[PDB]
Amino acid sequence: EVETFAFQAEIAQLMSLIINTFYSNKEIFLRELISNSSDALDKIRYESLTDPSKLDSGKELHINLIPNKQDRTLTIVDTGIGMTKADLINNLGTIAKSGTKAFMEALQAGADISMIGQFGVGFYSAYLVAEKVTVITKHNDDEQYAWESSAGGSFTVRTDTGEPMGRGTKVILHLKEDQTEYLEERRIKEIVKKHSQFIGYPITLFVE
Amino acid sequence: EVETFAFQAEIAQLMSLIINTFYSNKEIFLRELISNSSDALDKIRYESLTDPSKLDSGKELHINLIPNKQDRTLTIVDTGIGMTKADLINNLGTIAKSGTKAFMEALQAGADISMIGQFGVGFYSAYLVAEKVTVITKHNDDEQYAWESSAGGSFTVRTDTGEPMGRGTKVILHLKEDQTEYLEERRIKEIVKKHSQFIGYPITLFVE
Ligand SMILES: CN(C)c1ncnc2nc[nH]c12
Ligand SMILES: CN(C)c1ncnc2nc[nH]c12
Repeated sequence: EVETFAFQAEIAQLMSLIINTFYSNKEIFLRELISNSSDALDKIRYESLTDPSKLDSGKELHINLIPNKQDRTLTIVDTGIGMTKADLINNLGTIAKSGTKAFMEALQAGADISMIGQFGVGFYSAYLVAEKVTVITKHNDDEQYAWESSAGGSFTVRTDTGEPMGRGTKVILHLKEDQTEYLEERRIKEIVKKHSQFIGYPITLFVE
Repeated sequence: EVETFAFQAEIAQLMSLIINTFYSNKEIFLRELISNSSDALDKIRYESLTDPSKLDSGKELHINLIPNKQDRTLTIVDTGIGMTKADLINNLGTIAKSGTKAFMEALQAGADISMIGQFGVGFYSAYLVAEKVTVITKHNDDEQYAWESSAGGSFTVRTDTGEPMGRGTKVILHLKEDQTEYLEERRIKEIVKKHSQFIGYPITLFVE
């Protein structure tokens, strides 16, 4: 069933910094997420070039944005490469120990938080707006897994079976109470237009 | 007693755009109001090199920011050139030397509300965050006056005797009920250091 792991101490730290530093520009989290999703989609397109079959698990390459106001969650969904259990656990297949260190080191010298994505660590900006993040992922070489954390220094990984999702990754944001603006359709289009306007993949925003 | 005026049509339209356009990046109002005070100050500093009895109503050339959570107001005070009765009506109530027209056409052709200062009408960015605005002002050549407007197409002007200020202008923003972040010390410092760090007069954030 559920394994719990500790974050490496540096990811714990950075996670803490994002949760606790006063920084009004919280919206940059979306860009960061949209920008992990594109990269993920680049990787599967890349691999399929030489191996057509990698798209048996789905030929469609795209990003959906799914707000749900009852659940108070904003789900960012791609049909990219996905993550094996190992990737999930490996920070997130991100180079996070070094990326974090450099990053905090750049934050000494006049970097502000929005540059997070420059360090391979954009993903953790989800915590600018989210109290808990669930990540569902399917990679072609592996089962479907749910990773999850409310920060606090730990994560869980369990296998996930309720709806097979084909191939790719769902990052579910359970929003903090004072951050429900990011479920508003005009708030979300405004963001995508302002930070993600030209991106190599179709972005669909679901309606309620 | 109290005189009531109509905004010149275009200004009425523009104030309507500021109030009604969906636009999340409201924090720039502070930048525009500060930069307005600084032009005021430049002016009195300039005028006073050829006539120094003009500083007779106050030598300090500074900007104050006074939040007040009871009244729900943020007030920007400068000890600048002030306005006469006439300057209030023309400068606040009519196109005057502003690029109102070019600003409104610009937003038609892709520009955005943050670029408002580029057109000399950035004072109306007050209406991003305020439901009502009162300007108390005092020029070396005139009485002290209160101008006021909750938009809806008109403004008032009366003499203001409760409270002589020497020389300059206070802009008091009665903040919308959901715009009270701009009363927070931490929020105010963030904004000034982001948009106003190079202003060339002391900017004092008063404490509550
Ligand atoms: C951040 N990260 C490690 C990711 N890896 C693979 N697919 C993803 N889709 C969103 N984020 C993804
Ligand atoms: C808006 N406007 C025309 C202004 N005129 C003179 N002094 C000012 N201080 C802040 N705004 C001012």
